[PDB]
Amino acid sequence: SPTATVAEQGEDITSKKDRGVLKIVKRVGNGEETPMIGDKVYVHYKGKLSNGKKFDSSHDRNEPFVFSLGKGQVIKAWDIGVATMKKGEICHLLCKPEYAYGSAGSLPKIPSNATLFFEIELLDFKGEDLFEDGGIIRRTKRKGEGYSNPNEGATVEIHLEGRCGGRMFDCRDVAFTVGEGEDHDIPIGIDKALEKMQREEQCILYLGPRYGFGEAGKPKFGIEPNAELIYEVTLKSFEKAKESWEMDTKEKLEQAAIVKEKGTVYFKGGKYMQAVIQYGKIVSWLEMEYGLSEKESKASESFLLAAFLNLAMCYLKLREYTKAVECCDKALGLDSANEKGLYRRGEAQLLMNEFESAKGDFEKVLEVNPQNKAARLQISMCQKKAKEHNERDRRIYANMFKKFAEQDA
Amino acid sequence: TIVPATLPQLTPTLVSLLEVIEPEVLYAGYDSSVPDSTWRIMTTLNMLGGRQVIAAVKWAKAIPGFRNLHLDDQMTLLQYSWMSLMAFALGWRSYRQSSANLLCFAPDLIINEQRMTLPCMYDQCKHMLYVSSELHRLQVSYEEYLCMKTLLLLSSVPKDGLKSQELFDEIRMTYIKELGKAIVKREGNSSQNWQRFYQLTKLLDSMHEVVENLLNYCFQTFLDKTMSIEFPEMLAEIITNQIPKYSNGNIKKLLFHQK
Amino acid sequence: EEVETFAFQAEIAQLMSLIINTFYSNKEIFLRELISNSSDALDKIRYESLTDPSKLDSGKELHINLIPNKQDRTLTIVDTGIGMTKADLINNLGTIAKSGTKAFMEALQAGADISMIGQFGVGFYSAYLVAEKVTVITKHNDDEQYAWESSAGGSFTVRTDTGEPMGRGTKVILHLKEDQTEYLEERRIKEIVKKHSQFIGYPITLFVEKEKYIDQEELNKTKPIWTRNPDDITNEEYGEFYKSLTNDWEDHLAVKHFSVEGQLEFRALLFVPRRAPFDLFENRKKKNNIKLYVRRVFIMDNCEELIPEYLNFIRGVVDSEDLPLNISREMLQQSKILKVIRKNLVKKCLELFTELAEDKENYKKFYEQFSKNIKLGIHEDSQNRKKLSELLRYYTSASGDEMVSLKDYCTRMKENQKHIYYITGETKDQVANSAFVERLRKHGLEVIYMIEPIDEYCVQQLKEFEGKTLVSVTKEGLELPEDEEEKKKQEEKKTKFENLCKIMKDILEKKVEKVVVSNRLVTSPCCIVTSTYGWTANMERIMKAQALRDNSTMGYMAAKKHLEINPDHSIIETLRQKAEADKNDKSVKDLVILLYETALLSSGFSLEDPQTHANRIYRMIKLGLGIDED
Amino acid sequence: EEVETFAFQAEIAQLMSLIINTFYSNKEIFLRELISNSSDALDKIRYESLTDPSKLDSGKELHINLIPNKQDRTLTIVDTGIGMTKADLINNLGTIAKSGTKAFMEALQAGADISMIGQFGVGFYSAYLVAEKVTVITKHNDDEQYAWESSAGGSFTVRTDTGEPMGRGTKVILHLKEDQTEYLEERRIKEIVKKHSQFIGYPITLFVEKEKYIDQEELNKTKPIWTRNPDDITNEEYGEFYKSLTNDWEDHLAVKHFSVEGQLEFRALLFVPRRAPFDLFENRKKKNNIKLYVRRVFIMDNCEELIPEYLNFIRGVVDSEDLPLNISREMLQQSKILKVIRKNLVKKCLELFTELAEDKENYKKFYEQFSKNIKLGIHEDSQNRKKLSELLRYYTSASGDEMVSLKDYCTRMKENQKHIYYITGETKDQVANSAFVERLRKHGLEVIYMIEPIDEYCVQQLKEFEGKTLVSVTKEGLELPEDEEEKKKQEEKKTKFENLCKIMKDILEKKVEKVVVSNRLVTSPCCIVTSTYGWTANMERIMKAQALRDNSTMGYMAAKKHLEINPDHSIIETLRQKAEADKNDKSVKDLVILLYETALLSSGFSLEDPQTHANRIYRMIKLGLGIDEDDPDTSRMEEVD
Ligand SMILES: Nc1ncnc2c1ncn2[C@@H]1O[C@H](COP(=O)(O)OP(=O)(O)OP(=O)(O)O)[C@@H](O)[C@H]1O
Ligand SMILES: Nc1ncnc2c1ncn2[C@@H]1O[C@H](COP(=O)(O)OP(=O)(O)OP(=O)(O)O)[C@@H](O)[C@H]1O
Ligand SMILES: C[C@@H]1C[C@H]2[C@@H]3CCC4=CC(=O)C=C[C@]4(C)[C@@]3(F)[C@@H](O)C[C@]2(C)[C@@]1(O)C(=O)CO
Ligand SMILES: [Mg+2]
Ligand SMILES: [Mg+2]
Repeated sequence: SPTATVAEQGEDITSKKDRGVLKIVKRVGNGEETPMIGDKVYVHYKGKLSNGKKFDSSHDRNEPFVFSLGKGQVIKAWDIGVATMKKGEICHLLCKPEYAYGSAGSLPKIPSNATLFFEIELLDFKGEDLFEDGGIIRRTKRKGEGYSNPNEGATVEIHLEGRCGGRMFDCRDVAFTVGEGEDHDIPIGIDKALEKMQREEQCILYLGPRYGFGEAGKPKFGIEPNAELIYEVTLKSFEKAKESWEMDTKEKLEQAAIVKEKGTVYFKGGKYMQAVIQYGKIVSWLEMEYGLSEKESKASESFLLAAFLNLAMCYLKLREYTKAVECCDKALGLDSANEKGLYRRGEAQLLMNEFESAKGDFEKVLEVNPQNKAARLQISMCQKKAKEHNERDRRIYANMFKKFAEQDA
Repeated sequence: TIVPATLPQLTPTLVSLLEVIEPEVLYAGYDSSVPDSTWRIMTTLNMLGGRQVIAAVKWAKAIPGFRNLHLDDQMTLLQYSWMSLMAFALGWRSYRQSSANLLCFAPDLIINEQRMTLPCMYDQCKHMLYVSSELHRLQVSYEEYLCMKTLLLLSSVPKDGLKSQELFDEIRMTYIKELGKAIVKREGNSSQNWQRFYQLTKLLDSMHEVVENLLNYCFQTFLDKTMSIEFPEMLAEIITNQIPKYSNGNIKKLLFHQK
Repeated sequence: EEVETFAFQAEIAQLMSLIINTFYSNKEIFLRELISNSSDALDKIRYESLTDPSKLDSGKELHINLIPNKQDRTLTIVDTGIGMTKADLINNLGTIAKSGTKAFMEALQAGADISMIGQFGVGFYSAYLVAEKVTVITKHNDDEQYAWESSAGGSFTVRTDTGEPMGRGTKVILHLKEDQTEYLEERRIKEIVKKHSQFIGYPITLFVEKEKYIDQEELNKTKPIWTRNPDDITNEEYGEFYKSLTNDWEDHLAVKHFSVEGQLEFRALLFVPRRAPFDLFENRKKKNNIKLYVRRVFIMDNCEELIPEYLNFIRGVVDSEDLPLNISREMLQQSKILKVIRKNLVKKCLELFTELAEDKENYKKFYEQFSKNIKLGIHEDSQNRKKLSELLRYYTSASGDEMVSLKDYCTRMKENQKHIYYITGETKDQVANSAFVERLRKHGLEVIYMIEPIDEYCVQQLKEFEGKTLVSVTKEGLELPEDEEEKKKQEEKKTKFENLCKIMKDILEKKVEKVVVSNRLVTSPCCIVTSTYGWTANMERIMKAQALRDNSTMGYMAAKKHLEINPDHSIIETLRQKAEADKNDKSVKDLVILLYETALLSSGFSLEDPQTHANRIYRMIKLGLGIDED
Repeated sequence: EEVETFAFQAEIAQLMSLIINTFYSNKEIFLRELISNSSDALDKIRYESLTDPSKLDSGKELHINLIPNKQDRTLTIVDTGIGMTKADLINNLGTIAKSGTKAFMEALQAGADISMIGQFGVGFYSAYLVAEKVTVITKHNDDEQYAWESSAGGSFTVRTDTGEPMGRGTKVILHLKEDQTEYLEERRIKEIVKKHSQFIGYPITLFVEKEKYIDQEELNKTKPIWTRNPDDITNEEYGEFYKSLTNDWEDHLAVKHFSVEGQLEFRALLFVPRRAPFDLFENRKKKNNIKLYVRRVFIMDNCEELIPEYLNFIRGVVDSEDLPLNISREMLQQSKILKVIRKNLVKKCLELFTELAEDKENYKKFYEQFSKNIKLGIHEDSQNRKKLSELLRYYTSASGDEMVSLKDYCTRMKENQKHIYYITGETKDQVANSAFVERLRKHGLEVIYMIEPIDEYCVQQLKEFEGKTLVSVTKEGLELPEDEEEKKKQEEKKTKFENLCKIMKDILEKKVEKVVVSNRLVTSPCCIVTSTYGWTANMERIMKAQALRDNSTMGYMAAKKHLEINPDHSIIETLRQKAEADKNDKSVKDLVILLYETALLSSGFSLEDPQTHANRIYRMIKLGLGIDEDDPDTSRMEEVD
């Protein structure tokens, strides 16, 4: 059995000389010859146990095995593996028991030392992942602590190269807080990228069209690739954000007042993303049980309702009536007569071409405030738009049955 | 005139659906050059715990019947039984990986008897190994095991009940029925199936003690500050919110079987 | 003619063989019989002690001990009953078909309450079903201890007992057959005792060895509470009894404790579960659930003859006295008796449900689990439809989410109604919003929404309720209490629309029996309606979905279809005008098809093309979307 | 010590009572026993006459006569068998457990072929189930005639018979109970006799007075044939027998005649009818139409233990001469015997079906009537599933119009075709033209068309044929052996329309689990498929329609709908571009819904509320025809807080 023969054969790939990995690789194909590091790399493979036994597993279905982390994660044999893997390489790397199923093993089914090698056809391994929402390309040099990351509310110390997309901007080591994504012109998506970064993590961060200032066209950067703001960022230190379950009842009310003012400013400044962020913190705190008396609970409701309504407007400008609708619904669940929410939701509906719901909301605005002519105007507009749509249909569909009868020659 | 047709029975799939839903085991461990100090062991376990606990949430969401519960209740059940489920998962993995009453947590994490160095384990070995020893003694299979695991998800309620109670009760009977079937088709017995069912139920009922005692220890580890232990925010939030529910008696235990 | 007279004789050797080899179907019963005789022995002494307490001077505890002995491969059964004198060991154990018990009973005063297990004189001998040798040790108060022994070879012996004193009572020792050792196991014993003898009045203790010491385990802990006057039993007691009886954990939902004192005498407890029963553990599929006991001894548990299947969710016990039984005591003689019992069981089940229903919340809990069975009882068991139907509950248009009784529908009827209107369909919502009920809603008439597949089977039998006729609103010929002026208008409409009726029939020739002008629709231009005699769309879809089929089933049950036209509809007026202007306008042809086809779906029929429907729509979409022909 | 030894005794009075009152439940069997005694009497003389022919000098006809007498409430049974001498008369009728028959056989040499019915010694007394008194007159060749007479009073008498000579044999007269005259009626007799005798080796004549004269009818004209060597029986003979037994004007379709030797002796005949019974699965009476006889005497019927229900259409008889019976001879004593019988009967039925299948014409006739039973067997019988599957026949997309074998399928399959594909649905037309098979047909792959609702059960359990698994073409993940170039082209298509997948999903968030780009379609703009697990279309509607079911299970088992889009349809391409231009375009929203509703109908799902689909259509008609007649403070909104 050739797969058993190779159990003790191969070139030396080591960490440990008496264990390690046997390079029994049959060939290198079609792809870059450089060993590569990267995420979401899918490979196909078939194989056998080091003792020559056919393995009863997913390789017989050509499983598209994925390498989830840049330097590997779930198969010690293949992660030790990635370090020497090339695109197009057809690997046969037999890794001794320390790389098999671990100290526990996968027993009851598989003993810890029942190792394998497979004929693995490799996909390009260069490059780590981007982002769940897209907008950023992340590449790493050094892992951080692994037990600690910034969370919004914490100031962080970030080393910045000064570089950005082959160009320079006011990129400097910064004792960054989240509001700075807009206040200090620091690419805005950094606000969330930092929460995944671990202390002392070294990562190259590309901030794309909506993650960076591409769409904004900020002249402050003045970088032709304003939409590709890529440079090294190192998270060197940070403080700990106090969590909403760590913060006290009064502490959360106090911060809601502080944050509310920041949010108001951001809103007015056109910094709707930051306004949303500040209002986001306000709402998540306020939604929690505080143990307040009935009159004290109104400080919470006041901050909460205001945040919903401010968010609704931020979203009316940032998003096409999506979260804005939800915010209004929340504002109205809290206060069914708040004409601001009734009105703003009604606009969100009209602006999505939902004429019936828009009219209903504006009618409600006027029950609360019969003099709020804004709703009266919106109702008239809803009616007019509905008329326009009805006319378009007549232009297309009128007398189609005849058209069809004649086409049918 | 008309005779209603009889009904052939469709392949029951709840057990195989659960087999599909169950997640793969996660890795945990630490740099072996570091001794297994009280705080290192706890840290390794805490990080694994938070990751396994979140996997348990999507796992629960994926379960037929469960998924139709009001979301608040779905999350309530996960908190109240998070310990039950984790302990059960551990106990089974242990005894199947080895007949020894060890704790098998991850591909790289085993706590053998000589490694039960945490004060918490020394005091709770009688509870954490209650479960692995008993499942071993009864030679519990994977499938009847899964049926029981699901019932543990459904083993506790608020003292004030759930909103979708008239579903919850259905879901429990549904999985009770599946457990019965899981036993009958494998044992080949009659009166002994009745008894095996009760013998297994008794684990799940006695596990209420297993959990309160283990629970109080996890509360103590998180609450005090005597050990250099990192904890994930997830578990820390759960415990912060769970401690007063426990101490106020707001969590009700369910009794699965008598007779 | 001198005539010789002879007595009858018997051959003992063969008689013994029949006793052992051709009366019994099983071996469980060897224990059952030994225990029964033992309990009678105890009861006899208990009785004697009533007038002479000194009878118990030799010992007062009346109990039965089962003592298996694996090492010796034996089983010993011990009691403290009367015991036997030397004379009785010889007469009663040495005589086939002698019955000491019977003689005892015969010798009793008329007022005696000794509900003795009666007997034939054969049963002891069943011991040899499992034993190679049987030894009986006994002490009677009036005699010495003696040891009786036999291998049933046509003799037996009597020895003076020189061993340990008993005080009083009988000890039976079986020396078991080499290959039947399961009777030495705890599990087998417990199953047998529980199954046949759990209601014997004297405590039974099983003595076994474990780490060593002997574990004394009582088995018959439950009392046969049905023997008590019903008024003295609390709900907790019924509940506990029930749980032990059925190995449940839930309590009963309802119970009826009933007795009969006529030609036959018996008592029974019938329980209604709080949850529909299910096969938690393997059993005979659809075994019925009423057990029959005679004199507190289990006799039979799956007698189909006792109760209709629709009432098989009732759990319960019937305990009779003095029924003629088969020699094996496994079966009842004269099955005409079962017929009588069934009559009474059903009669009382109905009273229970009638009463249960007074509690609206509980009725709901009931009905949610058990409505299917009620409905089967309508379909079947025709003599009871008149009462069962009152237990039905339905959603109606005026009920919102409440279900109401048919009597509620009735009380709310208008003076012009002669009929109860109902509609059937797949879901609530599809029925409630249907075109078929638009004019009924207009005039404020109540409609019943029938939903379950079962409802279609059932509706066929329920022709009349309290004198009102039940009618469907999906059949042609629906009668509404309309005025003369509208009727005249309808005729005028027929006159102008008949041209379409004919044209549409020429179109679409094979799809309908006819096309008519209708007075039932408001907003729909049309619908598909069923014939007066025939089957509805719902019936067809049900029949076409069943596992059990024939060709004749639908060759016979297929529905006829008729197309109804809303005269008052704007599409319809357009067609009248267009079609009259040109009978061959091909666009009319296509419009006729879409109205029909759409009507088919909206009326509950499967669309068989089905692709053609989709294709017509795709063409319309291309236009709507601005996609040209090429 | 001194040990006394005693014999066992019996109390005759009680013994007599028990035999009469507790051993039997069916009074009618008294006739069965009187006849059995009689046939033994005849057979015994026949045996003796084999070596000594003078034994029959006293009379040569061996027969049984039944002579009811209305007028005197009596029944007489007459035979010409050995008869009894005075000594035998007293010893055998006066001893409760004596069996002369048993002794007789014991007195014979090994090799005698004769098999008697009796052996217990008590059957005679069953006469008293219906008789008040009985009289027995008998003549033995070696003695005079004697008349035995008694009530079951503990004693009996013997008289010299001073009446007419009977030549030879025994005459039994019952004086019937005043209330038991139903057994005196010609109809009832004949029915009992038919039921319990049927295959008695000697003829029975029933003598009935009519306007008078006596009508002498021979009962049991039909002889058992299973006792004969099968090689010796013509097909017509089997058919004649069959028709007689079943009152079937039609002949049998197939028959299997076999025997089993060793431990339990068997002979059996199994017949396959040419028509399925109309109530085959509906009758509420027991389904196994197999009768069990012992020594040619009927014992039992309607026993579930003998045959699995799926084979409840086989008509037949099982006969043995060695099984233990209870005292009434109404059942076997050891139920484990039935287990063995069943194993063998089933094995042979399957052999018969296999043989039948070789005749293509006959198999078709069979299958047309009984394919339901085969399919049920697949569902219920886990052991013979592996053979039963060979008997299935289905229409396929490449069979034209005849049904073919699963083997036929797999012998036409293509080198890269690793899987067997099938579709299920209401009718052949619907499946044949379904969107789901458009690519498969285009590539030349064969699809099995399953139609019956029961087909849905077989597809669960069959799983694979000769290692080739089954694939439903209505589920997600359908795999075709596509080329690399084809895959690359699809990869590019799949990075397009992503926005549509998302937009449509938002529109349909509450309707579908997913919206994806697909490849099973080549003509049609879209379709609905079900995910890997759960009920599929058809399976779900079937379950909903079951008359009796637990509806709560439908909250667990239900389809998970995925919407597949055909990227190379013009509707789809237009929407792609249009939707990208405006995410809220009202017309996009409206058209997406119609495609969805349409796809459900064409995909085999019911539609949730038809009075919407219809309304969408009605307004389109009105536009199409031009029928438009009925279808023609503010600053607070800006405030920031
Ligand atoms: N344990 C005992 N103690 C005292 N007397 C006994 C005992 N067992 C049997 N006998 C006596 O022996 C007699 C023999 O009756 P046997 O018990 O054989 O009938 P049976 O088993 O009651 O009959 P059946 O099976 O019809 O119920 C009884 O009538 C009784 O007087
Ligand atoms: N018509 C008859 N002619 C000759 N002998 C008879 C006749 N009827 C009865 N006998 C004799 O009486 C004996 C007793 O018969 P009986 O029917 O009681 O016993 P059995 O047939 O063994 O009972 P079972 O049918 O239960 O086995 C027979 O063995 C036989 O010798
Ligand atoms: C006594 C408690 C109970 C423990 C846990 C019991 C259940 C469990 C099962 C597993 O498969 C993995 C981790 C956990 C979830 C656990 F092992 C660890 O997290 C550490 C733990 C909380 C504890 O040991 C601590 O005191 C640490 O705070
Ligand atoms: Mg007795
Ligand atoms: Mg006889």
